Amino acid sequence: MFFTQEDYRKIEKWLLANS
Amino acid sequence: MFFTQEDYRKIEKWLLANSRKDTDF
Amino acid sequence: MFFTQEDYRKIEKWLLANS
Amino acid sequence: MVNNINWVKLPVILDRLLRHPLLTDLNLETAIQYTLDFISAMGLPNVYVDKIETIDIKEYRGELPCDLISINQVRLHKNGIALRAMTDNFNAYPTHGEPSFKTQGRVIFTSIKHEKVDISYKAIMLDDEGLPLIPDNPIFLKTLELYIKKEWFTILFDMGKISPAVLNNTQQEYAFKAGQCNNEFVIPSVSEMEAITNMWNQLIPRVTEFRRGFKNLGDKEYIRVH
Amino acid sequence: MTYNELIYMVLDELKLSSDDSYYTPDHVIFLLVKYRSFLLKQRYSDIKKQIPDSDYQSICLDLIEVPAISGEPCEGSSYLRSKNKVPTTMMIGNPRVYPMDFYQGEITYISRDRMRYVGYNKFLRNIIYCSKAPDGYLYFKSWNPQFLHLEKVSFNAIFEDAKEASEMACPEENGTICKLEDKEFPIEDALVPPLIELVVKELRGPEYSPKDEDNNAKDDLPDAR
Amino acid sequence: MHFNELRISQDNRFLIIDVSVDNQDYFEDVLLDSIVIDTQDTFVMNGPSDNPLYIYNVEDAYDTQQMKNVRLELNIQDLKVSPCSTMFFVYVKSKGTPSTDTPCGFDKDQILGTVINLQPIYKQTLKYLKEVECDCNIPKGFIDMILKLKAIELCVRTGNYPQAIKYWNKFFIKNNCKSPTSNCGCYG
Amino acid sequence: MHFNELRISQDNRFLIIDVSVDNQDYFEDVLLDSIVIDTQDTFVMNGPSDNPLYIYNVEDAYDTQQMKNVRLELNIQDLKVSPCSTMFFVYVKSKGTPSTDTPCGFDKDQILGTVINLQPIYKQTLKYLKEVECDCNIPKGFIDMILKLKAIELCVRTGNYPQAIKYWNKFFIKNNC
Amino acid sequence: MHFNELRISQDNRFLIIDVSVDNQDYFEDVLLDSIVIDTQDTFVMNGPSDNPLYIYNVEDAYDTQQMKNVRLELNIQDLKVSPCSTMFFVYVKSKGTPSTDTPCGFDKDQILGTVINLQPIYKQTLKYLKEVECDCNIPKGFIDMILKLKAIELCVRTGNYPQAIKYWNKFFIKNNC
Amino acid sequence: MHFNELRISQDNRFLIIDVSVDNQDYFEDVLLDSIVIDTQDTFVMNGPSDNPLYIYNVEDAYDTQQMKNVRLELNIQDLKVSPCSTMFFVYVKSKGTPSTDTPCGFDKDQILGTVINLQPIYKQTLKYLKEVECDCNIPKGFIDMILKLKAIELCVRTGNYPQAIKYWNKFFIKNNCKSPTSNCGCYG
Amino acid sequence: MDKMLEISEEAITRYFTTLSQFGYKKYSDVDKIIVLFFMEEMLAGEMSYYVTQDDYRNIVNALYCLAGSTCMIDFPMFESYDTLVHSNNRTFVPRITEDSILRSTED
Amino acid sequence: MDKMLEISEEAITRYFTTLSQFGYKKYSDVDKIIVLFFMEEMLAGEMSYYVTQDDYRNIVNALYCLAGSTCMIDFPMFESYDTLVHSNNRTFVPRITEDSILRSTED
Repeated sequence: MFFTQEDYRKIEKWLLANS
Repeated sequence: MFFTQEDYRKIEKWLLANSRKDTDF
Repeated sequence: MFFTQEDYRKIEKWLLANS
Repeated sequence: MVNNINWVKLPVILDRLLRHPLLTDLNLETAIQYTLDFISAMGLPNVYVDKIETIDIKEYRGELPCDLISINQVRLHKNGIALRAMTDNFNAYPTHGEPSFKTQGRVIFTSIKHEKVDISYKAIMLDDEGLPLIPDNPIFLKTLELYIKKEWFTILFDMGKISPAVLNNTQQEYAFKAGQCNNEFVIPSVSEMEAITNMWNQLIPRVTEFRRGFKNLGDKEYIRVH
Repeated sequence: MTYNELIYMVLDELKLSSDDSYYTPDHVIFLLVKYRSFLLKQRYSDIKKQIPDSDYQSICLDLIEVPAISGEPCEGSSYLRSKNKVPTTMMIGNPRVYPMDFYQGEITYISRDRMRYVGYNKFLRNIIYCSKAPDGYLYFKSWNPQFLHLEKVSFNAIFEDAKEASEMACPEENGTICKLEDKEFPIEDALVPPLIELVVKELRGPEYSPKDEDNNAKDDLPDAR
Repeated sequence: MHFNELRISQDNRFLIIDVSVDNQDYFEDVLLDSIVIDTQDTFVMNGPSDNPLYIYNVEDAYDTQQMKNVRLELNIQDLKVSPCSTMFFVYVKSKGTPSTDTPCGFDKDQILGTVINLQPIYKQTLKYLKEVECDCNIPKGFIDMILKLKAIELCVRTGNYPQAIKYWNKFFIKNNCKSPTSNCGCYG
Repeated sequence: MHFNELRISQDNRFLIIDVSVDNQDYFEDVLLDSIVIDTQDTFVMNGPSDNPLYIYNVEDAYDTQQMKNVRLELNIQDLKVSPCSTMFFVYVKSKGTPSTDTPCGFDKDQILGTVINLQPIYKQTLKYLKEVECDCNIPKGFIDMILKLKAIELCVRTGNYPQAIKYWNKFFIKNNC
Repeated sequence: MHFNELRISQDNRFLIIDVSVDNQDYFEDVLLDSIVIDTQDTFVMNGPSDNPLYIYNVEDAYDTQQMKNVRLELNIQDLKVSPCSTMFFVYVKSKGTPSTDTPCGFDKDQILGTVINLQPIYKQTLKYLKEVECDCNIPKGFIDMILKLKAIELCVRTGNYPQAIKYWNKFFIKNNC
Repeated sequence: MHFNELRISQDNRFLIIDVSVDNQDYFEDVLLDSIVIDTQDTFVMNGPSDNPLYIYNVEDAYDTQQMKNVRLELNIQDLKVSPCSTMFFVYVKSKGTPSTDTPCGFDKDQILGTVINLQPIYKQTLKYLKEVECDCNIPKGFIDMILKLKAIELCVRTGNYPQAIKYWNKFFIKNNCKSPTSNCGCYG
Repeated sequence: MDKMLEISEEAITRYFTTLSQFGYKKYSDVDKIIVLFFMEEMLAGEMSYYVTQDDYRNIVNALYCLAGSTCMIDFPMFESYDTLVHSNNRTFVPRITEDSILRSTED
Repeated sequence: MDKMLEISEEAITRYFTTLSQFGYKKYSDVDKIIVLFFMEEMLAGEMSYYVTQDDYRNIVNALYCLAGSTCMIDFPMFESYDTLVHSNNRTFVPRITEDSILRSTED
């Protein structure tokens, strides 16, 4: 894979849904 | 580059192995 | 979609870099 | 054998049999049985697949491969020394020499307690389906065709649905082609005659190629010039 | 030719035209179907000859899994069998069950007695065997559990009774033919004149025979009434 | 919204259901509306059938985390269906609106979960289990049972529910099991 | 009760046990009692055997909802058993009495969880796939391994653990990880 | 997005990549992000692999319509790969979000372009034609080469790049140019 | 005047058309008049048929470079034709006069472009793909599929459109594909 | 046990059902039945006090040779909720985007 | 993946359709099916965390040996717009008949 920056934003966003 | 709920479940399952709770210090 | 070990390593390293 | 064993699937024989209007009730199911019968009755060793497979001996006994039909050799794995037939009547039975073997079913009875033995055996070439695979030699094909025709005509003659002359002709033709097919697969090629020649002319006879896997049987015997 | 053409050839040679005839077309169908098997046996049982395609019929079967005896655990492995009873084949042609493609598949039609013992050969463990049990149904047997998924087959043979096998033909492209009379009669054209003259000889004498034609609580036949 | 525990009790009494909304912070306003239980014989392509086997409106209870998590323990005898020869379809209807900015495809108001009794299937597979030991023969019955079960599994997880019933009816409709003893037993 | 996670850690150094008591309103009085680890050598039908591999008592760790959840990370090398070729059997017991409204069958005080190391199976599958890449032929040993694994799974799911031990010892005992 | 030209230069010294973003009224917010080059050795299905041959970031070159068009001329000898016997895979990515009126299916952020050197195929065809000039007989190897090329084309157009790699390595790997 | 992008979307939804006049300095006064979409069943030798499948007059819009470049993204479901078993003929009519001194043959007021869905054809060809590997046998199916497609190609590029339909009807009219899901899917 | 009783009863009922349908059953399987209920009466009688756990292991592993040996005897089913590979239902819950000195954290 | 699921489902549906039409399918192909869905469950389960990219390459290249092996398994199709030889749509636009010191020029 080659993750884009926005994908890292997506992953952190979905992790902080359960904040 | 769309992620489904299952992909996020795999991410959570991988990350849980690395993190531990307050009690575990 | 499928993740390999290296993908998880990148994701966790990048999570820790910004926390 | 002069020619090469190119494999073809079993219904190649049903292509040819069904040309005869009197053989149109034949099937793959019947062709399988009569083909295996023909293969055994001829006993040609070029029709089988040569395989080598190691097994363990627990105590004078070892498990045999599934597809084994006949054994070329058995030898010890560590030494390479071949085994002979076991003539002993009380092999592993104690009371109060060289190694040998004996095989009956799925079990090989050796004279050794705990060793690995290498077995060079012959099997049947199978198809993508678990079915026999026949040579495409038109002599072999014609002889197998005539075998099946002879058996079918023998049944129909036992009923009285074929003339005795027709069966007599079929038996004559099958007999001639059977002899011819026997000679086709057995007569050596040029390379096999060089091996036989190098086996035949020895000023100093070689009489211990069983110990090896008959490796040096066709090796030429060189005498130094003095 | 159809059942209609043969039936009316027989009726017209006998001249049984009026609706008030003792011998109806049903007698003709019965006699034709029996004399067909009679002739087919006389021609093709002495010594083996080529059977034409005209003598054959394809009946069309739906298979169901059934227990060997009952639902018990130790009663043996189960069979497939046709839902409906199957006609008896004559032993003269090339009986064949096939999976909706005559040019494909290997399903073997064998005898009842042979099928008690089949499949023991390790290379014959994947062959599906067929035979008509005395129950009247076509039973299937194999050592390969895959055969129990089979749902439909066609059975092409020289069936012993043409009417039974004509009632069970597969659907045609246009559709099913409800009337048996509109279906095709299973016999070669070379054997049609023999069949017709045998049936006409069968019914010629009885056509002109007397009847017990008075209603007098008496048998009137000895008097040729 | 997701399933926590979806099973038939191994004593062949209870169809156990335990559904709970996802714990993410967009799923507050979404609640549970009703639970509709449907069988293979009364299945419809879209949504629950108009003649279901059992309906359970969640809102007919305490009126918030109690709504977000629900559990049913239906006795199968009351439903008048065979625990083993039946395949249940559990539809869960949501009540509310997920707050915006959620990724699309997560805001599915409805989910479906299929339930079968694997104990008769395991009984049938244990018959051919020992074929695995023997060499020189294909374990044909073992392979056949494995493929039969895996077929229903994949046809369920792909959403191909109609072919799932065709396979269920062909293979496992004639499944037998010991019916639950209505008089409960003493044990622990 | 139930298992949250039950696996050998990915580094092949810990045997992770994470147990919880079920959340129904009629299991408030039910707690956790002990964890007993058995291997394929000491396993017996009727409960944990005598001389088990590792006995754990939950009272010792804590000083009441804490006792409804327990997690362990047992260093396998301290247990003196091979993480590659061992089948751990994890029993758990409940020091409690459920309510009188418990539905029939749910009052089961003991549970069991079988554990194997999946790494050697993964490596074996990789070897067989690498062999498949050559001349695109499936080895018969690969299908044999797959179906033997399915046999052991069926033995575990149906509760027939001894025949699973026979299959494991006979077929999967020699493992490299 | 799309490719304007994607070829190896006629002198067998540069690998030319010329990328542009599509001109529809609903892609104004979509730009270009990066160019990643992979070979038949490092190629993987799920996107560019790790340790790629050559990573390029577009922000570095420019100091907004400039970022909607990018052209490169990569000296292949600097990439340390053979221009004759290499199959470059060129991925491109878009650092943008298209409008909400985008028709279904057109919002594909990544593209891929396979590159081979056509010179060795041309020379091989010339050799086979020269052999055809003698006694006007078509070699079977020539038809084999044509149909193998058609197989690789079908594998590329249907997205089955690994079997294309197998065919390329097995059939066209030894090339002189 | 020429075609920039002529294709059917691989999701089997959109017949994509993108036509633009040549950029030479004699083609100013020439504009786009209309776009007529025609199928194999309603084809006529000269010009579009009198019963086309879809008509689009360009001048019914903003009234100059917007006229010189046009793009259509027609949904095939609306046209009520199969995306895969259909061959489209796109006629583009010009409106204006090219200024004199242009070489003759460039002042063609009309162009035609044929469109087919190659995905089913590739599905059919992948079946015989593996015959290329095996030696000692001619890859007869692979060769047959290659020639079948190349026939439509050459018959199109030569202007032999009628024989192109004869080959299309003979070979590829029975092509099957997954119809587009009307409810759009979540992805990106 | 309470289960050896069930297995033996099922085995002999199948035995006599077979002898009712057919008039024959392999004596190589009657031998298995004889061993089975001899063990059942051995373990449910006055001789069960001589059994250690090693003896129990050996007896059980010898009895499961009879499991799929014939159609009378089946593999017993016990009430089990395990498997070789278990499901992980643990949830990830970080604290205000925090991490420890080396790794992440949760509640 | 979401695609190994589709390939496996298609493969087994073709398997049981064949077993419905005929009563037989080659076990050399049942072997391919067994490998296929064993890989599918392997990669969609708890054992997908052991997979590197080298392992992914090897797994994919081993699975494509099964692609055209039988009628159940087909070559998958992915959404692709590439080819071995690409089209060049660049346009030539010189500036007032000018050239550089050695070559031509455009806008």
